Amino acid sequence: KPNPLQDANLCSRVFFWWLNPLFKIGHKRRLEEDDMYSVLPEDRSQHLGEELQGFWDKEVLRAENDAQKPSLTRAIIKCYWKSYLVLGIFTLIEESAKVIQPIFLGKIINYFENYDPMDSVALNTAYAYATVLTFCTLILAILHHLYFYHVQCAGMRLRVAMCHMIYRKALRLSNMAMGKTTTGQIVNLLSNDVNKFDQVTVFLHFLWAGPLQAIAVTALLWMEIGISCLAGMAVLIILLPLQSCFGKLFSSLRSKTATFTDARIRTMNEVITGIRIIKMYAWEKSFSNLITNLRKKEISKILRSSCLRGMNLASFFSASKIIVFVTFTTYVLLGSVITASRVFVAVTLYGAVRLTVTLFFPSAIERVSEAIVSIRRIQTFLLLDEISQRNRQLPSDGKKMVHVQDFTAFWDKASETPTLQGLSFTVRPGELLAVVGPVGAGKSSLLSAVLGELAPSHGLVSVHGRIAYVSQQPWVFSGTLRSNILFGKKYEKERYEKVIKACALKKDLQLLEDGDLTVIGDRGTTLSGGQKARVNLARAVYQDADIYLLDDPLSAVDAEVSRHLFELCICQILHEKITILVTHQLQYLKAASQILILKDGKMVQKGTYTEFLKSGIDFGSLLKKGFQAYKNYFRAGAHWIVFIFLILLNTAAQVAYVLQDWWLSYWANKQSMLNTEKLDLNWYLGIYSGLTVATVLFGIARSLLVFYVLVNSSQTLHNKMFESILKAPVLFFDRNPIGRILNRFSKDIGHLDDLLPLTFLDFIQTLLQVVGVVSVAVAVIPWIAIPLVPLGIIFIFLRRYFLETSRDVKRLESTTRSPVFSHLSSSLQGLWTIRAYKAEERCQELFDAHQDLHSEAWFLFLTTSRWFAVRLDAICAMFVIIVAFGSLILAKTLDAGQVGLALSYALTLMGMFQWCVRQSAEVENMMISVERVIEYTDLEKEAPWEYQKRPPPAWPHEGVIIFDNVNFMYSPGGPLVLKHLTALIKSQEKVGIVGRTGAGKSSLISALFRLSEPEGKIWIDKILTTEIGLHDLRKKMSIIPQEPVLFTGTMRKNLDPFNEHTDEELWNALQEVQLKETIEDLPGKMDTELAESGSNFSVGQRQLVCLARAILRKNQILIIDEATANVDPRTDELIQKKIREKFAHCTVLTIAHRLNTIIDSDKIMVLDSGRLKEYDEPYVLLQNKESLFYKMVQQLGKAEAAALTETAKQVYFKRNYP
Ligand SMILES: CC(=O)Oc1ccccc1C(=O)O
Repeated sequence: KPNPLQDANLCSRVFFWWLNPLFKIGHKRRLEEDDMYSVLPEDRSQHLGEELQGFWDKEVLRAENDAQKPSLTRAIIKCYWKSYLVLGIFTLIEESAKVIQPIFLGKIINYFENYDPMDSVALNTAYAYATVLTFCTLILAILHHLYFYHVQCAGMRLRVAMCHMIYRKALRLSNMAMGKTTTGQIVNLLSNDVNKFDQVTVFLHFLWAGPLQAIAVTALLWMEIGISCLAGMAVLIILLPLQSCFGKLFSSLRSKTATFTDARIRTMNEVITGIRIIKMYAWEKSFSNLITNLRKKEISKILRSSCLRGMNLASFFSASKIIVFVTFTTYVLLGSVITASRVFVAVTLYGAVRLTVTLFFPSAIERVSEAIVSIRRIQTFLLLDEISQRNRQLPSDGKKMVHVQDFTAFWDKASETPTLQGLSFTVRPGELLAVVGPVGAGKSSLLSAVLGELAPSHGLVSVHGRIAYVSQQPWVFSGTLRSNILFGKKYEKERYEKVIKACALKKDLQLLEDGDLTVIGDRGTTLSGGQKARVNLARAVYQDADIYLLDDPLSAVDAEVSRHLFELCICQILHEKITILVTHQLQYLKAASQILILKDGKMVQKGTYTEFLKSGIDFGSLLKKGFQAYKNYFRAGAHWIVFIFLILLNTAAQVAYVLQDWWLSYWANKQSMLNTEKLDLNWYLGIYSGLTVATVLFGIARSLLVFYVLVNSSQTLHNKMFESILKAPVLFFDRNPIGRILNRFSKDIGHLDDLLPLTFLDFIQTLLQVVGVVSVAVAVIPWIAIPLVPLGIIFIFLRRYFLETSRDVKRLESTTRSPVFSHLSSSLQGLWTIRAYKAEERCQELFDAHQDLHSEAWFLFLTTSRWFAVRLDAICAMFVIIVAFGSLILAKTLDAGQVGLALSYALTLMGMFQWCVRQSAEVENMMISVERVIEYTDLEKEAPWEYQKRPPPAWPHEGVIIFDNVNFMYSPGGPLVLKHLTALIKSQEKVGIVGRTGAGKSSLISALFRLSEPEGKIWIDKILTTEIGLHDLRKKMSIIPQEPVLFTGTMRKNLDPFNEHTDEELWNALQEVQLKETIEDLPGKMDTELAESGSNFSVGQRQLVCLARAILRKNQILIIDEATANVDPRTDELIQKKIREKFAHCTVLTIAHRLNTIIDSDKIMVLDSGRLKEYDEPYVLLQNKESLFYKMVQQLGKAEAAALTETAKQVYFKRNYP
């Protein structure tokens, strides 16, 4: 894919003309991967990583020569000082523009001060300064973007080289170094830790330019305004520790918030995961209270953090006002007059140095601090202990064989028990060696030593021949599946086919929809254990090496294909190869001509299968061991009258912001139109400070009120969201995954709470300063409006033209990054499989590809943004040229102050308009969080919780149930699960239920609880389910789910989350379940805060807690849905005892797979495809032995079946005829 940057001239490189052909492709349609350009030859992953590795190897060699800790920063700085110093050269010619440009504004406004129509030479020099002003604005606005691309490109090159190294080392890490760390500690080295090199370079030249820019700003400020500058510079300095104090206090508040926020999100994951449970038990009032209090405590901290961010972002807005008010509060109280040229040179210089000192210098320090942290962490990673490179193959004498002698080594040196103990064996060509030994003998470290992956501690190994390693764990990575099959080797179609069809993969390749060349899903998500096992086996067959170390490869396959390959392929093709094979399976011990047996690193015996059998020693014994969004968003927070007040406060903040500068302008005008006469200093500076304090107060009020209204929008949208998802029918959770909904509560509501209010107030603030600039120009030179409406339209269309591609680039920048981390993650898993093959050469190349492709995406991300920024800055430069020249062609009308105000604002337009547009896009893609949230507030609610027509307070009293033609179905328009269901349940009746789960067992329960309103008619004690409030039905019903769910918090919550009862009944219930000792032996007997879902509890204990809950409820109807499905037999029968003793007076519905559960049945509901076909007493149903009940009973065995039938008859006669 040719890269127009490769062969584009300087003009079409500074203007990114070379990138237009891409926009004309994105405007029409969506950009896919194949449409991205290719990365320059000097940006490939290899070239960069190899240069940096050469420098870093040189530096570690030099340091070890000096015997001092080797520095990685030195390797970097040596590798990237040539490029990143010429970058600094343009940094100088750019910040010197930023600093000199004001000194040209000064000489424009100075011609305006002494304007004389006749002196056309002064006019021409004013045009000269305007032209050089445009020159500065253009080397700042047009040429800044090639420079900024190149700075971000230095950062990209550093990141890519560092990723290449990190990957190479990760490949060469030794188990001693690897097992210490975790694959995550590495993948985060690439994900979040090397991504610190994309940004360090961005401002890494403000380390010496922020200081140097500030010194030159201060020096010019001296030469203009005497000491007066020091006051503004003092406030500007304070913004450094002041912004740092904001940062520290807001980080404290953010972490204190995060505690509450993650408590809320954990409670949310629990309520969503077990939402079915909560609805059934009718507790969502409790969890509603719990999360209402959690969110009130979190919103207190969010509102405090937002108030502080409001006072911060109002201090960035008012910053220049306080900085130029302390500056001319000092400059006028010292006998010096105010002049528009000096004022607006000073305001422009303060804008420059304020951006520099509070946003570019603090950013530079922060990011180089994180970059040094990252460099040191990668340093430690790259100094970790490596494997000893394959003991250099002595040019073989044709001897394909391996001998290990008395090898003893450790997982870790500290262990007194070595992995192996003086083990010696030699394998020569053609020998079929089956390795046998109990688990834990050191299989991993065993073959690691055989591979040479385990450094010697005792013994010695001679290795001559190629090796293919299959680990017990199969391994398959992210990439072309043919990359796995060839494992990076050259393609042989015929032998490829033989390898593929040898494992009978025709079946598996039919299991693949995309055939045998499928691009494997991310990190192998498309394969199971057996599938990856077969992939590994095929890879092994492919290489045809001289050695075959297999660690129980057949554990994932059945005997059929394993025997096929073993006798036809392994014992015929691979037996000629030196096979060292582990095997748990007896079926292939038959085929081991040579067997070698070990026990816990001890040499049991070596010999043939025949000898091992003849010795009398058993194998088993040795082995066995859009615009509705914005409207509905601003409405959810405040009453539209408060939005009118918000608009008025925004406008007044901005009007006072612009009017302090207009007051300096009027001040210059009324000092010029004078003289001896002094200005009314008290009056003029009083109004000046009035406007300044009005601007600061309105900035703070605007920020605080915008944050308050939008955080209140988040709080009200969250309340509606949660009150709608508690009342959202179970269907809305079946159609959606637990993770999708909870994402809307963590990520989306974090945007609405934390970032979207801030991003949106920053957008409004920068937009209103943009409009202040535009309107000052349009109000001093009204004719400017005529150029605007082209620019506006152009801008608008440009912004339409751009955002089409730069949303398909920002999507390619992100959809191609994940492979970079995925290849690392996968290679880390099968690093032993890799290094068994000399393959650090090729897998390095696949990672080089992945990194190159993501660097193509990042190259387009870097360059489309610079294209758009070049054109936005050309818009702003046209603005500056028409306010700079358009003013001088109008100098008869305008006086000094007017031009000062207008142009000083135009110069600020530069960059501030770009931030306006960035923030507009940020809002417009963060308002998808708002749209994706308001999607939930408006959501179909299930029946009301409380109707006005209520049953008697203690209803039901008899526990009678009436089913009449009740049909149920997961969702309207879907398949039915209950079919013409009709049945009576008398008071205190015991009715078992048999059927398939979801074929009518659970659906009938859901209909009973009205999870989804069913067809037909359900009465209880002459009262219908559907016409009564959902709680008034569910609360008075008690149920035990298939899986009993515990909720984090106190045992009292799990027992009585309303605290409507006393501790006496709680302990009665806990004694009934005989967990009384289990809890009283805990520090918090009634306040025992359990682990996550009681993760320190057994399934039986959680089931017993649910039993205690049901006992406490004392409802007249009990429901059990396969509660006896995942319980131990002993506590199972104990629970049966408790249920049959306590709930005797209540009607009981039992849904069980164990038939002991139903011997007490008064009736049994047999469901065939959801139809209640047999409805009688159990033994009566057994009398018709053609009954399905009889079939299922016999399916457990005729002995137990006959015993159960006799017991059923006995209980039948015992009840009916005592
Ligand atoms: C006013 C302005 O936009 O200054 C900036 C320039 C570049 C990036 C960010 C900012 C900012 O406002 O924080």
